Amino acid sequence: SYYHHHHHHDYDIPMPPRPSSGELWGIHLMPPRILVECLLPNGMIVTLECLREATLITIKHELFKEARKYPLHQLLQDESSYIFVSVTQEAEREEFFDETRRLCDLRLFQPFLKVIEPVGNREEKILNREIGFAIGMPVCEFDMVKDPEVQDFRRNILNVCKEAVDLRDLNSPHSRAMYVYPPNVESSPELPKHIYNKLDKGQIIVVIWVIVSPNNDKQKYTLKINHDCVPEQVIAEAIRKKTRSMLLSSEQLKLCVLEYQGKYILKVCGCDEYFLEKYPLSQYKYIRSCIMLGRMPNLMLMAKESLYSQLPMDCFTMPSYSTSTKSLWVINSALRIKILCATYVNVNIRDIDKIYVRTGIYHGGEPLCDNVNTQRVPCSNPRWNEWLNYDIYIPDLPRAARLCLSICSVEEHCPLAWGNINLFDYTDTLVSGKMALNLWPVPHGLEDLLNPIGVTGSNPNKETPCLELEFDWFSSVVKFPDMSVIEEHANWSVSREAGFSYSHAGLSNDNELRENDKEQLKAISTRDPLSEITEQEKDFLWSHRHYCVTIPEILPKLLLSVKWNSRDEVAQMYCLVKDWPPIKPEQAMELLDCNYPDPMVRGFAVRCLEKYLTDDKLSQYLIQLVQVLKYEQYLDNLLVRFLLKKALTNQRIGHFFFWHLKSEMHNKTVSQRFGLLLESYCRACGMYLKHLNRQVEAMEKLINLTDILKQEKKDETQKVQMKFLVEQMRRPDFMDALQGFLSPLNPAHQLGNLRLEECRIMSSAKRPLWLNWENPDIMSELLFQNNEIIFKNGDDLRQDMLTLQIIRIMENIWQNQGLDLRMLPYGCLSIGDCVGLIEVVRNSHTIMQIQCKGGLKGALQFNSHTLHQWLKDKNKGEIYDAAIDLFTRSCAGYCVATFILGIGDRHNSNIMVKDDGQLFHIDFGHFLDHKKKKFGYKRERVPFVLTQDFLIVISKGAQECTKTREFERFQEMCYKAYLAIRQHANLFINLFSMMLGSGMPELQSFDDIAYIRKTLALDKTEQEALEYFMKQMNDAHHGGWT
Amino acid sequence: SLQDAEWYWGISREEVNEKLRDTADGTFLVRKMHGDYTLTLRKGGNNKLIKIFHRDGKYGFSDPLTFSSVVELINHYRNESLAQYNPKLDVKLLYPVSVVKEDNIEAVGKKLHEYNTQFQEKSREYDRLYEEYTRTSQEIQMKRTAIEAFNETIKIFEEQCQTQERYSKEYIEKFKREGNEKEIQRIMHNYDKLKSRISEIIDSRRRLEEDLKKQAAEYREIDKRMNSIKPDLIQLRKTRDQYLMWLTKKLNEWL
Ligand SMILES: Nc1nc2ccccc2[nH]1
Repeated sequence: SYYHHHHHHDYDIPMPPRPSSGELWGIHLMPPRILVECLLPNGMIVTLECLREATLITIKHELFKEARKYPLHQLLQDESSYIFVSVTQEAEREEFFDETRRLCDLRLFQPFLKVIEPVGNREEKILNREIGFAIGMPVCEFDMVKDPEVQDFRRNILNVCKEAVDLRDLNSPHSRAMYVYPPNVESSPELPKHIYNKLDKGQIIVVIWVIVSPNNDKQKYTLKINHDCVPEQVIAEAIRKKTRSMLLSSEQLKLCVLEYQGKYILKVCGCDEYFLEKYPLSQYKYIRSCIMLGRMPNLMLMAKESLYSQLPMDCFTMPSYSTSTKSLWVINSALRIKILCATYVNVNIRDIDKIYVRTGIYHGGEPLCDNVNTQRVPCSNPRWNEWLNYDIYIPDLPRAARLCLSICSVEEHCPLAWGNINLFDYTDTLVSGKMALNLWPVPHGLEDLLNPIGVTGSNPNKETPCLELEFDWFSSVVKFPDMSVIEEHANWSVSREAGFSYSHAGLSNDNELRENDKEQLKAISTRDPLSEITEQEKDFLWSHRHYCVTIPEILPKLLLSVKWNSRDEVAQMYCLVKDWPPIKPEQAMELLDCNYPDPMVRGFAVRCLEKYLTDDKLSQYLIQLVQVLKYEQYLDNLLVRFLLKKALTNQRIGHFFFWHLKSEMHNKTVSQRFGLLLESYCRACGMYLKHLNRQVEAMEKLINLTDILKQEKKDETQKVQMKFLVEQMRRPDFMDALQGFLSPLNPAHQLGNLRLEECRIMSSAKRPLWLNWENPDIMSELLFQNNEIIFKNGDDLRQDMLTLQIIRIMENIWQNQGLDLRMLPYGCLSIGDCVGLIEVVRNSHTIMQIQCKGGLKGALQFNSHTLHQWLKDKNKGEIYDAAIDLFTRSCAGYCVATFILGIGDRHNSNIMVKDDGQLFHIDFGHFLDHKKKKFGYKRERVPFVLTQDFLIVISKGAQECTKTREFERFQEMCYKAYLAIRQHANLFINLFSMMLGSGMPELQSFDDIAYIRKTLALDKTEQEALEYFMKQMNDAHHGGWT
Repeated sequence: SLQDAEWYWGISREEVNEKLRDTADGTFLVRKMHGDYTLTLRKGGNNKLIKIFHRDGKYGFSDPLTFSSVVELINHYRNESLAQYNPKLDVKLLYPVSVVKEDNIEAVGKKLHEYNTQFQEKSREYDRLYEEYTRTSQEIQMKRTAIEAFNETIKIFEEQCQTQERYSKEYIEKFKREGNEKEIQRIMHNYDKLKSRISEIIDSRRRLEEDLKKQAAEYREIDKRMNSIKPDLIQLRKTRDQYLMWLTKKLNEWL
């Protein structure tokens, strides 16, 4: 009766961990007691039994005792005249210099060591290993790369390094201090109204602390200064109060204040942050937090020499690794390319009729009609030996031209593999001859036949479809024209236009332009990058290109109007871009997305950044700027040189730069490029390498540990897993590796000793670690005694990272436009393939937890009021009124952000509330309605649907909360916020556009990003968008919103 | 007919492109305050947007306005190319494009669920295999470096039984008599350990290489099956779009 007795004969009843090993080949965790073969210089193999955790100092010392018992002892030198070498898991022969390193930390392949006298007399220099530990591949693997572009990258990039090192040691030791501890500062000194009204007629009480002897006692000096007064002024008033006396006159005070004043600088108590330059106190981030949170700043007076004591010398050292030809515009032919044979096409002959090779010339958009070859010999040994003929003359091929191709199946059209290839090489040379091109597999999202967004170059994986092919030969290496040459062709074309008849200028192309037109352009300019421009508009924009210089911000639109297959047009565009006014970085960043591959355009973009983009603003957008490196054609380019120099100039950027590159090192589309860049940084960054190597080592330990839990200690009770965890953390190597280091979430936070009693595995099936470290600062207490973060091997963190970054930016837009919606973008950082750190927010609970803990004995239904009851219990008195204000403000922000972003549906276990009443979301899942891919169809969903619980709290306990002033106020926040993000909607489009490079399934093509257009109602007028947003919010809640 | 023109939809920028997605060169359809209607044409995997302006009765792209209707203007260009209007548009409006006839309404709706279930079952099979593919790529290249590391290990050991032959046979002739069978037996013992160890290592490398071919074998089979799932996954997706068009909230039950 249930299933119409239909048998499923097929059906038999008989976290995602990826497979990386460590410690020893094929074994996550070496046995505590292990046998290691020691290969001696006299040819003897003595086998020691060593402890897993034993240093090489110990193993050497024991080896030379036990050697004596074996033959040929008298041929051995003293033990000191020798070093250990072995084969590591990266298949390279590593000499072990740091003999304090333990057997389990050498990444051996097999357990054996060889005794040698040390070669490469510069031991200094063969601490490249440091670099290639940080990177995750040996430096020697680069030295053996044939590719001249690579070897050129490595040689030429050192310019940037050498220059940056010179800026550090300019006014040293101050500039070194300034590099290592750059000032943590907001962009604008102007203080938002709502911040300025919280302080006392523009004044803050501050607390300066000091030490004398024996560093146990410390002394407050509670000042009350103007907010906008600088670190120096604050150091005076501290020292005045400190040194006022009955035994000192006024004159005698002032003279003692001058001698003391500049011997000291200001530290933030509790973390490595300092105030080392003239900004208003308000403009430093710590202060402005303290103002918002309702806290009194705790700074420390620190002796400059005790600071400069802790700095180290960089000692940068240059590494060991230190014409007449035919103009493209002479070549008198159309382009042809010969497709030869594909060797590795894996296809069912029963399933597939036959296959061909699709091709196209591209610039991100196509310079000609797309074309294919015949369907030959279908699936079996496909070979075609055709010249494909492209209707474009060789001289019109633009600098950034690319050939994009794919092998397809047959209207049964369907791609098998794909590849792209730059028609010009890094030396400006048009590509001629034969090429092998190993192809990429078609990704999740892309159903299309070709893939022009996709990475340029061949797949480094050998065993893949290799489609080899042939480019024409013009009895000469063809080169791209000089700028001087392009500038003349432009000046020529301009005058040539002036003489054209008026009759002829009646097709698609006066000195004085109409006022209706002069205002149509400024309207086009304001449109978002995804409101595709029409052929009439393109012709229109092109024709008034010289007026377009008056509206700098139109450039993105103008550039897409140019015909990149007409060197006439391009050459002139080259002369416009030459000296087009700089534009705001938020707008210039569009020009480094995949739509603008031209070198001159991207150079202009970088010139905008070089002027305007503050170190604050750069480190906000650093994620997108690193990703955008994927769309650069060659290794050496201006963007790379910009970013690298900033990284080496400012250690806070340098930190997140390292991790964002290091993060993606597994992804073979960028490994080589990012590895090469990582090498440069690591070579030039200074002492920070030693610090990074410790972060890097700590994370490799957490990876191996969680890898074991997830794979072998499953089907074991929490109790058993937790014992294993604690057991391992007590071993000397883990103690060593996991104690003295800086948090990757924020290197200002030192992580001290582990408190294993507060360390545990969370309940999740991914087996996250909850870890706890003692804050080893002198004033731990004044900030936080413990510092706890979550390490999660399993989930891909970068979607969340992006969401949180977006939220961070929404807040900043809101706040700095004076309207206080309090978001909590907790810290998230991917450091690997599905490995990461999440910042713990203390004193916060999921709604669900709040509902348990206040749920009666008899489970007849959870009470809507318990959230509100729980909140009252935490906030009594006048405190209450502002706890509801916080909840109302935070709930409104997260409602608007969430709706715009289109995040995973909210519910009781991914919504969280803090004791003080602040609400925030976690675990966002898929961010642009990616589960609409199944159906979607224009869902335009509300993911945060305020149930009663939320409404009750908003309207302080009232019944029928829908109809209060509390809730009218709320709605007007939501409407004011929605509109504010809508006016910065260009930015958010561009941020998502810049993330197409990353392999995030949620972001595969520009129509993934198109969701944000619907949700912000960009095609509509703002009045309609207000009404749209209301409608959306009404239907989701069923009443309330008109 | 102005509104009941097959190709006139009347839709936002987004759902045009999703209807234009994965069609051939020449395909079209027709679509605020900027002008009036928009001819969105597809050319070689890219959408060209052409504005239609309506003023004193006439409809058109720019100056040659002598077409008395929206439906007028398209019939001309379905026959003819757009190059004469704007030079570089040498492509006609060839495919003016816009399933059981189950006039039942509810039974079309049930089929939408059957296909969408199949599609969703299919999308997981594809996703499973894509991850098996990418694991298998990783497991292979670790197998390769292991082989290298093995080979480099062996070189160090082959070198070792060489390194001893220099000094061990310097000791035979430099004495011989003193500890003849005594010292040489215990030097012979080391040597026979050392070579059998090389023999174990070589056998270990071998044993990985046979696993690497079986891996590389499975890798092909995964790719093979991905490539056979892919075209089905399109046509299943494409039928689901057409059923869902022919219908058009309530739906979300069927999806
Ligand atoms: N400012 C900033 N940018 C970040 C990017 C990733 C993780 C933490 C971060 N903090």
